[PDB]
Amino acid sequence: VFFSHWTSKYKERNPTEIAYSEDIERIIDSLVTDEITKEEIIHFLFGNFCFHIETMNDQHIADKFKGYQSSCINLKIEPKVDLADLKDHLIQKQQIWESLYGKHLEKIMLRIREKKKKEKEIPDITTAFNQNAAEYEEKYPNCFTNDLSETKTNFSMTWSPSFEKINNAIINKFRESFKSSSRVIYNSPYSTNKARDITNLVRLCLTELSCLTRNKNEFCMKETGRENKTIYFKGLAVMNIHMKKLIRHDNEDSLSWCERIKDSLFVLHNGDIREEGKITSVYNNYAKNPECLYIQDSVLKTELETCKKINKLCNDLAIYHYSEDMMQFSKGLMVADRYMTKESFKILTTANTSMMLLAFKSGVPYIALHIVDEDMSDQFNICYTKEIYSYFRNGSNYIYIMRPQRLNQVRLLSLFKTPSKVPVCFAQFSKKANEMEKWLKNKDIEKVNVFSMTMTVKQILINIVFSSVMIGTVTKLSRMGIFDFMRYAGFLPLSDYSNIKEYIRDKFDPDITNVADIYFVNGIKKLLFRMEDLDIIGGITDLNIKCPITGSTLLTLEDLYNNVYLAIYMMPKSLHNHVHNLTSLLNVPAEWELKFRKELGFNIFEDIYPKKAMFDDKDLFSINGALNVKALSDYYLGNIENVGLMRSEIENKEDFLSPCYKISTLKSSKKCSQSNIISTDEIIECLQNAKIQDIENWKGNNLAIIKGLIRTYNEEKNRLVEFFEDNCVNSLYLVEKLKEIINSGSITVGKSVTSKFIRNNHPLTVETYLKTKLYYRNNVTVLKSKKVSEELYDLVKQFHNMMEIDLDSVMNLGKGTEGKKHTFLQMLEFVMSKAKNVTGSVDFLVSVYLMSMKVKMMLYFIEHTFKHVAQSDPSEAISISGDNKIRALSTLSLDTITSYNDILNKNSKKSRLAFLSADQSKWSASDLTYKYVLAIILNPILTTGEASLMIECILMYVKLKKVCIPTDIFLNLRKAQGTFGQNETAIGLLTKGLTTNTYPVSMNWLQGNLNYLSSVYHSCAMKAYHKTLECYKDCDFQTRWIVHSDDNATSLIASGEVDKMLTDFSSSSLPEMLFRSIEAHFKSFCITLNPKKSYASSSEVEFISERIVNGAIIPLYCRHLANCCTESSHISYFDDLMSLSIHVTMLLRKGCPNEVIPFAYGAVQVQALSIYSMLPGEVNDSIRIFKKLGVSLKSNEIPTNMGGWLTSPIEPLSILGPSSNDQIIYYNVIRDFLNKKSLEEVKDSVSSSSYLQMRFRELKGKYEKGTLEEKDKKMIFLINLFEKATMLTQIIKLPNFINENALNKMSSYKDFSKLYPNLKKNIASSLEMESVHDIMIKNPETILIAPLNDRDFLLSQLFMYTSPKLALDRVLRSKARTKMTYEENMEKKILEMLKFDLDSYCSFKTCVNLVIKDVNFSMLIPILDSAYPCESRKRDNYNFRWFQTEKWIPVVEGSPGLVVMHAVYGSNYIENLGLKNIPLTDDSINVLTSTFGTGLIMEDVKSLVKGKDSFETEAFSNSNECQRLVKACNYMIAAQNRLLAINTCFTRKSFPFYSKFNLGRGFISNTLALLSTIYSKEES
Ligand SMILES: NC(=O)c1ncn([C@@H]2O[C@H](CO)[C@@H](O)[C@H]2O)n1
Ligand SMILES: NC(=O)c1ncn([C@@H]2O[C@H](CO)[C@@H](O)[C@H]2O)n1
Repeated sequence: VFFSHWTSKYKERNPTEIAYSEDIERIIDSLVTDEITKEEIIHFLFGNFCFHIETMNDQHIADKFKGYQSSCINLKIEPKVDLADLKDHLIQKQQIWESLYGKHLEKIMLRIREKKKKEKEIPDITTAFNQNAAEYEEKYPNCFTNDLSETKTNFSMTWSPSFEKINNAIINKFRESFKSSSRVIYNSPYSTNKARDITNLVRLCLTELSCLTRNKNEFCMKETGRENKTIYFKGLAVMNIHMKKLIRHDNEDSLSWCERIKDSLFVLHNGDIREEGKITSVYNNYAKNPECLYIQDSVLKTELETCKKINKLCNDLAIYHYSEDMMQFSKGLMVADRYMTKESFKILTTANTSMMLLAFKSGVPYIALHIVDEDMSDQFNICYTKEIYSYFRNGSNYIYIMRPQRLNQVRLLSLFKTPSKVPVCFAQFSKKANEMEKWLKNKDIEKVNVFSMTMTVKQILINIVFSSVMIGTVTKLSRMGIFDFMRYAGFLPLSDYSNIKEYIRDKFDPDITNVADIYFVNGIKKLLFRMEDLDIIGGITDLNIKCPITGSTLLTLEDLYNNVYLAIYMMPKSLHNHVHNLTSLLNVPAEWELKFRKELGFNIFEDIYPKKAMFDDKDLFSINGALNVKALSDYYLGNIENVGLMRSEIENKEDFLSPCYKISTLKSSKKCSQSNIISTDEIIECLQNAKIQDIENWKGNNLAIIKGLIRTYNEEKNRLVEFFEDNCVNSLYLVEKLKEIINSGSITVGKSVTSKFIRNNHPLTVETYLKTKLYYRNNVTVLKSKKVSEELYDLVKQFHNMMEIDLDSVMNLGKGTEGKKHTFLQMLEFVMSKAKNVTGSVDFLVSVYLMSMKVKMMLYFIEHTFKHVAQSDPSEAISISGDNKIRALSTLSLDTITSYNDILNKNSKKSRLAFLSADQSKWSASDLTYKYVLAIILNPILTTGEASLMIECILMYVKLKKVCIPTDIFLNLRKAQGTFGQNETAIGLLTKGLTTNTYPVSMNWLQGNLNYLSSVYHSCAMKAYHKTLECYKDCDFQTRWIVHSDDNATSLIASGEVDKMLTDFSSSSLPEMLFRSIEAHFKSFCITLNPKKSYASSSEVEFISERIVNGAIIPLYCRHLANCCTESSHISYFDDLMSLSIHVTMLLRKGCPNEVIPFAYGAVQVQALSIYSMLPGEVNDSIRIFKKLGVSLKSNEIPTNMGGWLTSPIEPLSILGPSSNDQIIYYNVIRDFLNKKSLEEVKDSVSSSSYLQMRFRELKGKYEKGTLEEKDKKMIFLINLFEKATMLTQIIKLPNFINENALNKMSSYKDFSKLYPNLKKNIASSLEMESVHDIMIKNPETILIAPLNDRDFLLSQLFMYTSPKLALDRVLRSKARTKMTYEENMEKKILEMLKFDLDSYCSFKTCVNLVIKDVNFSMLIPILDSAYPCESRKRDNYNFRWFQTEKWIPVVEGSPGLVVMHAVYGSNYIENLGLKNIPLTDDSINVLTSTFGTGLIMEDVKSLVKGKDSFETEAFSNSNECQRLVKACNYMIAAQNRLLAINTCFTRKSFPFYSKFNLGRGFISNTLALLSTIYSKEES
């Protein structure tokens, strides 16, 4: 049945003694035990398919039986002759193999009892902390100094004073203040050459060196006095352009000092007088009157007043101005990172009235200068007691100079993210603080101020301000370590943790190097003290305290997790260096591979070797062997049901037996990282044909090769000598030629310039430098990065024997559908036959992970043949239908487990329940890979030959894998070992003294390569754990498991003799024994549990995120909240706004509070405007340009691609998405122009014909009479916008770097430059161009259709070429000429769109149709129009109970089928706006090639000269609007031919080829019920 097709030609091959390697023999020979012998394991493993015999075709059965008989012939075991002997032997095997699980149960019990009596029993957490300090003092002697005057800087490297006086005037004020007599007073850190030197340096730089100026602020010194030069050089010597000092965790003077620091911070912050700015404008637009963001404003008022009060407190406490100053000064420092030298400096001054900094040439060293009045000076001294060198008195003011500080680039970027980080932290902390919220509810907006707060509310505001300041501008690594510790140390309120005290004793790093992190340390210590002191309302009985913000009297448990994980997730990632980060990413496989090699006893030099017969139930790297086979056999028998139907479904859906370019994974523009090296023959021929008479005439690659060999000879002569010896016979001739070239003297040599040699030179120089430097009788390769769409083209050319491209060779074969094609598996076996030949094993090379095309195809085969095996398991959740399925399957697991326990607890003896939420420690490095070949062999889906191919792929992948080091990292490591170390770590042990580029890694299969097979093996291990647990005699067990890669969510319900079973398992609780038994079983199955980020509980489940307790979920919206303010795509403004509006929509879907949404809007808009299109008050705005030109559009009607602001209403944003604002403004303008009231009215008017023509004619008459109106001008502007333009596009697209200078790197362009000569590389051009279009117009399928077969792919790639760290770059690109400017480009563009123009009926009516015809819009808008505000079981509660009722629950009773009021939503992809742009582009390129053909055959094309029929029909199509006429024709024509490529050409030329060949037209969409996955906890 189902026509089982042989999808290979390896039918004669067998898994044993036919493949290249013999490792299967020793794999079988390593599985012999004392009771299972050689013939039994051979019989079971090579004939276990007999259980899958009632759903197999006869050809499949005969092929597998022949494979069994053959494999037993090579494996010297006499096989059985008929199937009956096979079945009898298999029932004997199933009995004796069944007698193993009691032995495994006794083994895991003995392992638990062995692991019990070894670890520790520590009394409490205070003793654990004291012990951890004791071992840290034992490792490093005499730390934890008691003198606080030698710690590090406290207030980061930025110190902002509020200012009272109202850009060169500030610098002149400082210059006139600095001219008084010297009365300086030096300061002690916690109660002096450096202060004197920095005072003299600042005094000189202010008085005498300021007025050779550049860019109005940057100036240097050359013609100065010798005394001034001495002062400047002493200042630069102070600049400098284990010795750690720590403090103990239980200090008290540090607490008192930190309290004084907090009060002085608050009284310093409450002094500002400014009231206008850039950040203030956008945040006040979004939060001062946020009622424009709602539709039903009157039903909630206290939330809006609370948001207004929070914004008023932000305005009062100078939060916006502090964030603005931080952003502008970080931008100025990033600009100051420039080619300016060490003798120049810059004066940074923002709109702050009297704050200055001096920036000099690891980071940027700088000094800050401040003016402080006599009112608040001692509080300034208390604040900055660590960071004040000098101060003096002038008039009624004090002048303060701070210490030099250094900033890195990513640190300046994190300072640049301050206006997005800080105000949302303040808003959510003030929202979550209970007594602050009740005080804000008590007071009215006219009366809130600091002076009328009580002591407690004042203190909690001080703590909130301090926490927000120290969280939003985090720079140093101590806070990173503290927040990582608090991330990993929140597991104490639960039953069993195994990291409550051992984690603190072992892995906690007490790296407290300064003050005011002790506040966070004592906060988390007090929380853990309360937790150890001993739906669910939390804090009403425990009376818990928040860690950062203290925040007493917590209402629910939902706030603690949200605030703590907000502090966790709002931290920057790469505060470590880029080179060090790549070293860390490349170095961990070296450690975890050499550990494996040294433990198993392999040495460095020898081969990988498959089996040392030590893979029998050991601890480090082993499996049980004879148990995994039985577990996989039972898993396959219980999972796979219909082999033939499943195989046919694989071949149909996953597209086996299809051409390779039809695979979407192997077609899209990714990178394959092939190896390409400049040829040694090319190098020696360049050296041979280099002419000494042409020393000045050398240009290009010859000059690059000459400079490379000159540098190689200058650095290392002997290696070049032996390279010439082994690569040329005339080595003396080459040496004397090189000597004559270096004695000519017309070339330039260089010294060791580190990374600059690769930075400012041609790549060929450094490639020939590396190749001539590292010749060690091998071929060192550096991987390039080619596209996969250009390797597939070369592979097809190689497969079809077209090594060199000919124009007639492609055209000979491939006429229509019946031409020559190929399939993916014949391609794959041709690839394997090519790769099995000796080629130096360059095919298997991984560079940081970029795997080759060959390996990509092989893991595509493995992963997509195991994907459908993974799809049939209901307890397995990697094959999900989106992110909804994970949460849905998790909550079905939890509620069915709770239901089964509630059933079981009635009338039973005893019953216990325990959950486990585990993450595995190292899923890739510590794992074994030879356990996977076993899972390949008993696969019943495959036949003989495909399983052998799979085994060949896995064995070659394991045995031949290597990892190559990048060039700059390799050179830096080499020079570091050469000049400092003369030795290296394990990365320099795998590589022979760093004399090799590649180091081998085999048993660590790389992350993400094998995702489905590993999860399948994890689920098999879980089922084997259940089968082991079932063998206990006195108790009844039930286990349920959820499996994702590197994850596990288990639960177990036990009944029976509970006290006896816990005494046997040697633990006091069911979570404790569950943790120990899962650890023992996973250790038996070569899976290493992580003992710190894993816990066993009785009520809480955490799969990947959003932990759920007792059937009720904690929402966890802080991930989206930190994502919106931290992470952005950084490609353009429109795309970043759309991509973060997706995150705003998701945050609205996850149930956030009301007060955070306007601040989130402000955060995304501040980020987008601050990077790309400058926030208002300066150049490159859009509202300023629209106001200057007098454009008819308003401030809130500008589209986002034109620079407009996101002003979508919240419910359409949540339901539709980021395109809803463009759709809404378009629909509003249509309704305003057509003088209609409703969507139904305008649809009924448009649907009747002879209407829009009449409107266009009367609008033309109005334009002729000059009686245009405001709505008419808006209509003309948007009509032109759609004509010259998700619905819309970027319009102004700034071109990237011109890669036409690198198009010679691409093989399709190289083939296009050969069969067509250099006339068309960049009268012969006319006739060649004419030949190109008549061979293009004879084949419309090539340029209209994605490739049906061959002669539709490679010549399409030829013919498509016819006719025409990163944050600093695009913060400077806008302020540059790329030529003209962006602002004048927008000026010229809008001046072009402002005119009426003619022949715009096509764009007008297509805009009208595309806006009106959308089904989701046409159903959503009347529901939003006619929704009653409250009551009738809709609005009852107020605690975030309108972000859940009026959003989406009426939306789902709307689009329909449901009844919920409160649920967390995971939405479908119902809205699609791309059902017309694809045929628009297809018919656009159709008219493009038609117009170019007719313009080539003659000029002035208005009507043709009656050529052929296709030319006549394309003339008729281009006479009118071609797209509009073909849409109007297909409105009633309904041909829909069968696409045989012969009858379509028979029927009619133009219209069938360019209407139906897109497989459809604009048809009606489909609407779903939004897929409410799971409830929230209901409130009423
Ligand atoms: N004139 C130069 O070549 C120059 N100027 C500055 N540096 C760098 O300054 C550091 C030494 O002070 C090294 O990193 C150099 O590369 N080099
Ligand atoms: N980026 C991450 O979130 C990450 N990185 C590593 N790990 C896990 O944490 C362990 C080390 O603590 C590793 O073995 C991984 O399982 N998690």
